[PDB]
Amino acid sequence: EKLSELPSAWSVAHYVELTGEVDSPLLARAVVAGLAQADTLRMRFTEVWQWVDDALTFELPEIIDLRTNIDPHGTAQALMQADLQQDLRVDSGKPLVFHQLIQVADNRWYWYQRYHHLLVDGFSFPAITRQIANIYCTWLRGEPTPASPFTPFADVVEEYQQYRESEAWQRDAAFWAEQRRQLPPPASLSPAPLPGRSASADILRLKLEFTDGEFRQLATQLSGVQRTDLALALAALWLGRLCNRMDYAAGFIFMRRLGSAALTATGPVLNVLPLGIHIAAQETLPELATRLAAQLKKMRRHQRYDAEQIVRDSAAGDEPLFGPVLNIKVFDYQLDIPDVQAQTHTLATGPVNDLELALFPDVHGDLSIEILANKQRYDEPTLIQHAERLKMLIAQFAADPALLCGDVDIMLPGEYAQLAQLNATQVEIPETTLSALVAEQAAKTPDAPALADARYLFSYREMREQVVALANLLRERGVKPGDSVAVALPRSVFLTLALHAIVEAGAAWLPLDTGYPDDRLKMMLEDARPSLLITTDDQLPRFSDVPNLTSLCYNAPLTPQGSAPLQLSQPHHTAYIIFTSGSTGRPKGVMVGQTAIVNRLLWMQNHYPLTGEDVVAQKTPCSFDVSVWEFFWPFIAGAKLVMAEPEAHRDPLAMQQFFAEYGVTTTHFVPSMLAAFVASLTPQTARQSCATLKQVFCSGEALPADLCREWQQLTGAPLHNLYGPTEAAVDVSWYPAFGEELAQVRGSSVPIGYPVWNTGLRILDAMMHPVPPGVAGDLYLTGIQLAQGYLGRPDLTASRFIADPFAPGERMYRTGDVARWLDNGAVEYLGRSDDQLKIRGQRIELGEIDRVMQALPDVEQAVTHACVINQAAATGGDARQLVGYLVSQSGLPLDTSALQAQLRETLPPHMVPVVLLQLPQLPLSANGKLDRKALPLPELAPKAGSETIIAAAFSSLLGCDVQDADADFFALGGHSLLAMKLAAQLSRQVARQVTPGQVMVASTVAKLATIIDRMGFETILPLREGNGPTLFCFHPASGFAWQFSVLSRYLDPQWSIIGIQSPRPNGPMQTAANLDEVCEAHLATLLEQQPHGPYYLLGYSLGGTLAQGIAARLRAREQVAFLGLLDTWPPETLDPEVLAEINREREAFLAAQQGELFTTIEGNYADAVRLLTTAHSVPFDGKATLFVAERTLQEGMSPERAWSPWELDIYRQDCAHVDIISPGTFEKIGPIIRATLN
Amino acid sequence: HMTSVFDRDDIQFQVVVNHEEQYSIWPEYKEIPQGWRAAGKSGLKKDCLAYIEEVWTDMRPLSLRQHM
Ligand SMILES: *P(=O)(O)OCC(C)(C)[C@@H](O)C(=O)NCCC(=O)NCCS[C@@H](CS(=O)(=O)NC[C@H]1O[C@@H](n2cnc3c(N)ncnc32)[C@H](O)[C@@H]1O)[C@@H](N)CO
Repeated sequence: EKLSELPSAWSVAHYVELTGEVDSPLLARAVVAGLAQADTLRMRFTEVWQWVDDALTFELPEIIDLRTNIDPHGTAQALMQADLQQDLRVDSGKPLVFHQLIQVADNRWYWYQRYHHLLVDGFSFPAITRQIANIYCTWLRGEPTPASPFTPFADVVEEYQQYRESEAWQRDAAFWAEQRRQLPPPASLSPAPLPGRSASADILRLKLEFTDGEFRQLATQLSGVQRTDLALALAALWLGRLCNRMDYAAGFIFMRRLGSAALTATGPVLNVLPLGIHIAAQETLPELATRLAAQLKKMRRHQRYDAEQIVRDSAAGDEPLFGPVLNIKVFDYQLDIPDVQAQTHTLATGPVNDLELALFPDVHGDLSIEILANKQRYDEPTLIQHAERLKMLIAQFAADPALLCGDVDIMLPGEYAQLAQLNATQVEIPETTLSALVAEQAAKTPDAPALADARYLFSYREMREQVVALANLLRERGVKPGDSVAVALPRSVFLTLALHAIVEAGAAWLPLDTGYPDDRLKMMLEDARPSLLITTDDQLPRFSDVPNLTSLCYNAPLTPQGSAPLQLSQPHHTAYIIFTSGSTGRPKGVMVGQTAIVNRLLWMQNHYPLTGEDVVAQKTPCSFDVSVWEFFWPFIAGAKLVMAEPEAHRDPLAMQQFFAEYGVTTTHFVPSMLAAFVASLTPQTARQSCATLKQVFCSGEALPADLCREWQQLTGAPLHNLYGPTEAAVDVSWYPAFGEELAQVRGSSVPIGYPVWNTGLRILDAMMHPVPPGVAGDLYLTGIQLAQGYLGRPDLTASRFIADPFAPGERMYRTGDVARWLDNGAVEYLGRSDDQLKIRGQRIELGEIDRVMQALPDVEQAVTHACVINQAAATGGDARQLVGYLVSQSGLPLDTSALQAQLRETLPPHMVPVVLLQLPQLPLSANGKLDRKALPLPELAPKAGSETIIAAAFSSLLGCDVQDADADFFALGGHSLLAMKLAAQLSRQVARQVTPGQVMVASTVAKLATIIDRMGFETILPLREGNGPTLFCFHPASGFAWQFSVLSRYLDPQWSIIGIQSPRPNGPMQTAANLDEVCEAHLATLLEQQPHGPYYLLGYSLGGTLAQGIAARLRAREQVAFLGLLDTWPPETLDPEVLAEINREREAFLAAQQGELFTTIEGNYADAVRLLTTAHSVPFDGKATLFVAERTLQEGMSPERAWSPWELDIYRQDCAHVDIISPGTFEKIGPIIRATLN
Repeated sequence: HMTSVFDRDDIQFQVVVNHEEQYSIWPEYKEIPQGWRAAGKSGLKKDCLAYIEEVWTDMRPLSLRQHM
């Protein structure tokens, strides 16, 4: 009654080949007698109780005579296998031993033996065999039966109990406790995870003798080194180098019983004990062998301590202590029976967890090895390959015994050829710049659409005119070739134009994120020292403090003066400077040259060709280097680029409306944002928005394969995985994330793939040596696409840009990424070797945050930890949030709220911990290594009428019932991605439109309810502020000129659009009971816009009445070159149908806007009809332009005769009186108007 | 969990220079890569880096200096 779980059923089997004259019945009786002598062989288990039954009997072995068989040998093998394939019932009341005598020839015998693994092991069964043989020979000489040399089962448990209560038990237990305390984690030659206890008894055996004679030379050069310790050192270095690990836990075979007590024992003896191995790259082989020999020498004095006890005290798993296990022991199988040669063959030694490596140096000096591998984790040819690695491993030390363990090369000659093939990316590109490419493409297609947004639309010629103009302005402000220009601009056409102009003048652009605090921006500007800052008028008060900084406000187009390129840009000039978080001091800027980004864009244009039918989206903020291929790549292929709305990259719905609006064919996504985007998608929304997407790219994070298959099924649009740091000119490697290559991905992440043009990937180890496939190593980047370096920081540059040992004179960039290459040559991202994190695509150094937080007043130390605050907030993507843990130097409370608000003045918004927690003492554990699993998570009131639903939504998404208002959505576990779904939910639960940016700027119940529950409502509506002539649009019956918003796109970019309207509080439409008091009231605002010069006017409905009525009023004063009328009729045509028409105008005006105090609309329609019933018209001596809705009323005296007593030209489209102003009609009217205004 | 050598301050590096006079750090126990030469500085990591800080003044590559 000493056991609980029932032991396994695997057994140890073998057979002895006897070549000679054998008397089989006497040998069988000798088997029975020998088995009878040992009292431990008779043992059973009752269930559980493991105990010896002395009443068990043994039966004579079966004698099979296969000499008359067609294949005696193979049939004997089939017999022994037939017994071996069957599992052994452990609870049976019969002995667990089986012997069998097989005869394959007159003089040859196969003596099959099998035991349960709790009876004997690989060391102790030849004792039983040898005693049986001794009885056999003794009987063959006529002497009686020899006695039993085997120790009885009582004396061995007496001795073991002595050891259990001995003073050595506590000493050994303490020793192995200290050993497993400093024991490194296990390693494995198989990339697969370490399973622990294995069930498979079928293993792979491989015997290999090295006839190269290298080991004999290495051993004869190292005379004092014991050959066993030398071969063992070679094996340890071999394992560590193949796994790319200097510290790893292997296993070593010891013995629980020693001396005669081991030679007279039947039960298990061998004791596999944990062995920690530390490889030193500076040590020689004799030093490793010596230190390891002393290590084993210390371990041998405590080897009597059982290993299952080390597991017991520790234990729940699952991972075992050691994967591979090294065996230096030799088992003596030989036995001397007169005139017959005996050879013990092995059939079953039992399951192997991972890998057993046995080393046998012979007396001749050569070396043999025996490999026992798991058939599921390994295969034979790979074992041959690793054995070859060990072979050249030995040869190198044999040639040079002074070789360091760090300079040894374990890579085969063919793998160097593979790496030479994969990194052979040489493609000859021309010496050129971005400005030359853009100018070339513009020379190709001048009239093609290039740049566009909600207001402007430029062709390539117009765009190049604006770029050259702004470049000449920058040059007039003193921007010389080689300088830098900082940029703080909202997303519009003028951001793109700004960057192109900066490049055009031979300068580099420095994108600034206005969300950052002023201290960080001022630091950046002090480091970069730009010649000029391009911003808007409202952001200039922020930078009025910055010393020695010229500014410039660029919000409107300039007068075009030629499109010719300035030819000031050189390939050696810096193209863009992007600051990233530094792990040591202040943030560092990445200077990326022209030729690098030229290679990047030209490659992206070759590998992913774009045409004039393509439409590229501008979604990426300028502070991210991804945007670099959005600002330029479409302009080197003839494609079209379209600006998104500000902070629309955070709203998936806004991205849907944007894609659908412009018909985007090419865009980008961060895997987290991709998950948050497909979360908003239903198949019909996917076919209504994502139907135009032909190419989608993902970079910045490990790309999940499941997300890619989901995106493929929901859209079908080709997805591509790209990889690269900022210091490598955007992206370095590429890999298909759709279709066939996607279906073959076994891992959880899509590989980063193959290198781009003129770029090389090098996965080295800790010793700067290239690693074999499947092995993790540090990633390094080479080639033309590397950055020029860190701006003004030689130390960080020389630290991060190092020497390249495989490319003489060239440099090499240390990414800090851990990766490996697969069987197809594709590189797979695995992780990081530093504290750098990519949170939802954002590059964040934890060291910076730590330093800033421990720079706070009264802070002994502080630790940043990224973690999932609420596990119910993980719908896909990166749900991690930053949490700061502070301890006070005084022991006094820190007031974490003020400390966080103080952190907001130094660190970027996304680098500020959402939660700051104060701890009595920083939770260490063992050696003071800061246990991050001991770090506690942060715990998870008006609640008025409207915000109750907000609290309900919070409780829905966070899974935490929120009774208290004024609760931060982020501190409860929420993040950006979840805030998007929150915005959708509230948007369908509230009539008003809710955006995730409103959750960003105000994170609370009360604040969100406060905000939730543009240009202006004044007389002047600045639809588009240009420079040249101005087209005035008059308000319809609604009194608002909003509906002309979709006209500004079709007009020439130099034009201005100012709509006049009626702000009901003291507005012209209500203060006038005479419908000319308002036609003359608008002259007070129109003549104070442009007093002199010709006039260009446009009106709709009532606005058209107000158009002609002012037209003649100005013709009785300057001139009116253009007066457009949109289905406008004279007041002479209180009618019954016109009220239905006006009602349609009102209905369609307010129903086109889903959102109060806007009831003034309903007033301006009342005031409209009250004024419309009083007829007013003037013959209007001049001429005008008229657009007529064909599907309107009858009367063949239609405007041609109806407006005759008031020269005109008419255009006819099929629409109602309401649709004539709709965007669908402006798709034709717009071009007509512009062509008329030329 | 690699913990790269260049991130470790417990080891001693040395300053190496190419033909473009671009400076870099390199492990002392390793052979200086072809096309690179020692600038006369070794020892602790932060020490070598602080050396590079004052020695490396003109970030431009040598071949682009005469053209400037
Ligand atoms: P909330 O306020 O958190 O809102 C979340 C959203 C998504 C709205 C917000 O975070 C957002 O808009 N994010 C966009 C972030 C972004 O576009 N970042 C630039 C992408 S990375 C860039 C260079 S980098 O230095 O910044 N990052 C390099 C770094 O990233 C890892 N990496 C890149 N590519 C990888 C692949 N394919 N697999 C695995 N890891 C990858 C590397 O470790 C590398 O060191 C670009 N050069 C990337 O193309």
